[PDB]
Amino acid sequence: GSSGSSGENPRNVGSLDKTSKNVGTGLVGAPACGDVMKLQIQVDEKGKIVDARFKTFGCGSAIASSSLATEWVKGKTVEEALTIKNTDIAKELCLPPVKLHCSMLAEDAIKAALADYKLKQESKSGPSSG
Ligand SMILES: [Zn+2]
Repeated sequence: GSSGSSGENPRNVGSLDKTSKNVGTGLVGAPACGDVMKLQIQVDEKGKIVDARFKTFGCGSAIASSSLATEWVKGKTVEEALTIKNTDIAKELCLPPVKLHCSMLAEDAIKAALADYKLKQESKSGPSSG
């Protein structure tokens, strides 16, 4: 419910150097539920995900979907992740139709990661700094 409890600490939650390029950054939260899913994966020279970190803030459904998602990107390549869909996730966690926002949240995070990382590969410098 609204009153978020403090406990059941997550696992493997440690954002990566967002100041680098080899590691993309994907942050996707929920406007209604009010969540903050910060995903970050480190891509090697070959283009394979060697490191993956997820950080969810809000409802559990989000923390779970992520923890599981970020675990699927590990060992896989940026290309593979792009294939990863939310439908499967929702089923894996077996979340209700009310906590769907989370399911999609995971996928959105994954892509944002690889994508953002690619943007730097295609454009070293640009008019935007952010
Ligand atoms: Zn939520």
